[PDB]
Amino acid sequence: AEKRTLIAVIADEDTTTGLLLAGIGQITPETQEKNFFVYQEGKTTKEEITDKFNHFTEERDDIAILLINQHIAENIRARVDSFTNAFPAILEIPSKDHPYDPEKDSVLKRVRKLF
Amino acid sequence: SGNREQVFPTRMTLGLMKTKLKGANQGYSLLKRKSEALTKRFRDITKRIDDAKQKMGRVMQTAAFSLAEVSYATGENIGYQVQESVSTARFKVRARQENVSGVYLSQFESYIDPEINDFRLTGLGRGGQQVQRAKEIYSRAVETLVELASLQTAFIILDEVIKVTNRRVNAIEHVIIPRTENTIAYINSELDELDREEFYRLKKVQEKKQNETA
Amino acid sequence: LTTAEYLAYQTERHVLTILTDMSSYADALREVSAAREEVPGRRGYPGYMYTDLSTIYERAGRVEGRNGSITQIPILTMPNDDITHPIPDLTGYITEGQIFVDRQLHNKGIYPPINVLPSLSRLMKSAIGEGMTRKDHGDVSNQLYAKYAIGKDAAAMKAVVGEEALSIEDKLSLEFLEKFEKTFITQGAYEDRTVFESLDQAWSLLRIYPKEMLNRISPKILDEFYDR
Amino acid sequence: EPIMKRTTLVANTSNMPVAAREASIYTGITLAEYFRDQGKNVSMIADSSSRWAEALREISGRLGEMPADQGFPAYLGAKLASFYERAGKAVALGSPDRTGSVSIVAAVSPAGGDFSDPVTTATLGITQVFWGLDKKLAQRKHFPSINTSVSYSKYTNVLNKFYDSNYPEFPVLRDRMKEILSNAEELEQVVQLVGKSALSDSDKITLDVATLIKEDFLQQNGYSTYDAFCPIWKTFDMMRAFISYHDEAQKAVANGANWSKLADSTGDVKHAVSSSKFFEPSRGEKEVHGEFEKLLSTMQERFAESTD
Amino acid sequence: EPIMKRTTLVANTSNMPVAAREASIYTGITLAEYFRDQGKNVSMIADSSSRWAEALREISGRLGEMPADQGFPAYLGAKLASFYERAGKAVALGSPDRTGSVSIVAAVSPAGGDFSDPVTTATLGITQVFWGLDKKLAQRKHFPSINTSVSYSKYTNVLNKFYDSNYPEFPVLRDRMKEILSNAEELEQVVQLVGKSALSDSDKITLDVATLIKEDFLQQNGYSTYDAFCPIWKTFDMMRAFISYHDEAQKAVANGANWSKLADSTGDVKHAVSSSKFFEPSRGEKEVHGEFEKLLSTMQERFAESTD
Repeated sequence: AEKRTLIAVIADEDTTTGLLLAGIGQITPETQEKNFFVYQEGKTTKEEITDKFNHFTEERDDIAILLINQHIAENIRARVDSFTNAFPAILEIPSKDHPYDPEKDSVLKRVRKLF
Repeated sequence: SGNREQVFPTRMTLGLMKTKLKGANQGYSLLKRKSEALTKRFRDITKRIDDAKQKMGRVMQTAAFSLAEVSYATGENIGYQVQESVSTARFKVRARQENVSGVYLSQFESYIDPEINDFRLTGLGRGGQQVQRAKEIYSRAVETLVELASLQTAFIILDEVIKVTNRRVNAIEHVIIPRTENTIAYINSELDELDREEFYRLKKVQEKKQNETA
Repeated sequence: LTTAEYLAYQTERHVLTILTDMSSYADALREVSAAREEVPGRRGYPGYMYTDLSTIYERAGRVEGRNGSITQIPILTMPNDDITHPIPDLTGYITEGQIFVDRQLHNKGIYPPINVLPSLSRLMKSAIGEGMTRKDHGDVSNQLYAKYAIGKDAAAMKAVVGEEALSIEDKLSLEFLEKFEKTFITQGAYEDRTVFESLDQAWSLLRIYPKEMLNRISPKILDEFYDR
Repeated sequence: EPIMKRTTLVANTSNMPVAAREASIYTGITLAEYFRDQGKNVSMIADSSSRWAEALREISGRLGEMPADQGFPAYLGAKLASFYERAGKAVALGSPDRTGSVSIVAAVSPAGGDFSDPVTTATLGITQVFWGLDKKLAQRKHFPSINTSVSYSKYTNVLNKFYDSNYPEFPVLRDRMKEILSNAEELEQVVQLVGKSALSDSDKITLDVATLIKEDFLQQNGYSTYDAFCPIWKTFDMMRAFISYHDEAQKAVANGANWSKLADSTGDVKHAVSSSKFFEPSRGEKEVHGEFEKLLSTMQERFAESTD
Repeated sequence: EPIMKRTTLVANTSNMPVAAREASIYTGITLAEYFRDQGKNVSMIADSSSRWAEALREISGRLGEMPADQGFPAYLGAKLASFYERAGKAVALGSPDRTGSVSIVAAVSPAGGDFSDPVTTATLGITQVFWGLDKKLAQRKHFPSINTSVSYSKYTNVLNKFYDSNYPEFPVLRDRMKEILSNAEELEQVVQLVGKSALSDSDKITLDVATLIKEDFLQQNGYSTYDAFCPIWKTFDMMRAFISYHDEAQKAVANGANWSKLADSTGDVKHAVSSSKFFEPSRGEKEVHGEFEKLLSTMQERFAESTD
């Protein structure tokens, strides 16, 4: 597919999004879009988070990972639905300011179920 | 009893049945051992996922502490400036396909392009140190993501292969073998029995007429 | 068989009897049985073919008193490459083991094309010993059979998992199978390997593996014959 | 000159009674023997020999004699053995000494079964050369549709002296071609249910070389001006060309040359070796053999270039 | 009036003399012919013509006749054809002019359930209607257990005149149901292997509609007050309801709805269509038709409501 930089959706902590951007991040020049989707906890709507997840994993088409920064706790159903396909996005749940226990990880849950 | 393919019974169909049965048996062995190899690799990948995820918390919190050190050095919260200063992707994922155990799994490699350095010229040297630390952390996370993608693809492939193997061994073989048994035991034996009866009647009439003439 | 029996059991000779194309003999049986008004049996062959083949085959072996022996090697052609055919079925039911000449092994340009895997000798134990042939004979035979089977199924898997996915067992087994089917099984039509020469070739070919990997052979033999 | 000047024909049909059907090929083989007695090399074609066997079966049923197998007389094997053995290179009876030869080219016909019928079963043990039909190839309209797995010719060892005097590499080339076909056949059998993903470069080369062979060497339309009659030297030249292609590709991928790229880079050579069958044999052995030598040199140099 | 007043019986228990079975069938068919000659549309029921066939087989075996397929007489097929040909709507002999019928409906009993025996095959080539039953359905208490895959009727084309006269949409609906059942069978025969996943919403609708059909339209308990006799108008109405349900579901899903969410949101409609078979025919044609119109209207309103 089209090799793209890893997406960044961080609603549980914007510090993780800031660190990921300081690592590297890309903004679409012509479309004025941006891979970064930093969301303040308690300020971004859960519907808005699901819409961003759909616009990144389901709408945008490329080859890239998509970090969640443990913000998928409220959007666990959407995370499970999007995890049905490994492309065009691969989900991940990096440890945010709130530590990311492996219990809530969808991939870890699937691995434990297949154990 | 069991099931049959509703095919007309003839010895040509019997030949097709035995060749299909031996093909099914060799396919059963082939896909069974292929699934064994795939599940060995899959157990390897899933334990790799386990330890990578448990170390992921540690590496991400170390990166977060590096970011906090950068913030302490700069005093202000450089998060907004970093978010607004993004211009182009400095870190890219190289989506290339592998051949792990005959499966075309796709992994990701790191395109670290130093020429971009869009956010590398902003803030104090702690900014550069945190950029390097977060780049290492992002490389580790990219390795973890590639391993997770491989795990998902291999899980799908192994599930499909195991489903096909079990489905064949429980339906296709368990119907072809009764199909061949039906063919032989019912039809070939009964046709031979009718042939035997007809020729025995022919022998009886021939010998009785010869006996009366003699 | 009358000549062989006379020679072995009256002149005390060791006679090897070779019968060629038993399938033609079975066809002749069919023709003569149908010459008289006789009901045909399975696949047209006479119903007593078992008894006739028993009579032909049992005219063999060592007997009490007389110092001679009869060794019989009947050769037959499979009408449709099937074991279930009456001729090979009854021959296997009467004789001891069999030797398989393989169609694919013949097409691959290897002579003599004996397929080792489906061929066994039911009385090989008595032919093996210390004074009989050589001491290492049985263990070398078993090790060769095991290594050849491993090479064969690894070669079958070649097209499923790829070469790199195989273990060192399978790499050495592919090398052993190639050298085996090209030098050991492959024998010149006018080339006479004596049994000790054959064992030496089997050792030089089995020396591919380290002594650890030779599981089917006892260490008492490895400490004697591996190092030469 | 008309072939009829070199031909006499027996024209028994289905309307003709069973006795004439039985005696037709006996008359034909007696004519062939008579012309062989003059030193002439005679070929005898007995089309639908299975119909001869059916005539024997019908005569037996009329007589009421008990048959064998399913319905056929037990002496079928003996009579076909005698009829086939009436052929053979022979020294004429009288003087001066002569050397004729009658070659039986007999046609069996399937009756739903391919080889389970008694006539083919006897013929396989009797005849020395067998060209068995490939039903799958006929289903795909591949002609000639003979099977290369079950057909056999035992004269391959006898013809060694003929080959050593004219085409010394012919036996080994034929053996290598048969090996390639068999290996690719087993590989196709194992890949139909798996997929070509896991096959190595050597396996892919074997499969595609055998496909090229099946589609451009074994296949003959028999109607076009080219390859209506492919002479022995043209056949040998294309044999060595195809084997050169195969082993050149194998040696090239023995190095680091990816065969996916190699096929695209040597598509010109593949097309050349495929179209070698389009050479007109009427041009004479000299110039067409020169053409084949040019093709071989071009193949070798192109593969050498593409290896690096 | 008591239904026995129009029914006469001819009987032979299995242990009663075997030779009388032929006499029983012949006397039954000639009674039917006699009552056809009176203008009555008589219908003759033969409980098992296979019993007659094996009685003929036993007579032949006692006589020592040469057996046909598994012992039966060689004239069995001709005998069955001659017997069956006596059926048919006809103008009776003499005056006053009147038109009768015979309408032979005979069952056969294949040995082991295999339809390849000579009696069934002979009967199949003679009868214009085939009502083959399935052991698997009957073992699961699914009755009449008819096998819609193999069963056929050649009178569908000739009956189009009556259909257009009375129920013009009857043929269209029956072909719709036949195609739905065939599609469902062809999806089922692969879904046991590839699993229920990777199945389109339209395919799932077809599967669910056809399993509803098999459970609640083809099934007819018979031993109940409601399914003892389904009049022609009620059967036409039930086909209309089932086909309309399938069409509404397919249209609603094709218009954006997903089948999984829709099925639970309209399960009451599916249950109503399911219980539509419970309508009592004794309630009158007008009342049952009003009930069916109400069911169709309520179903359409519910499918509009779920459409949103």
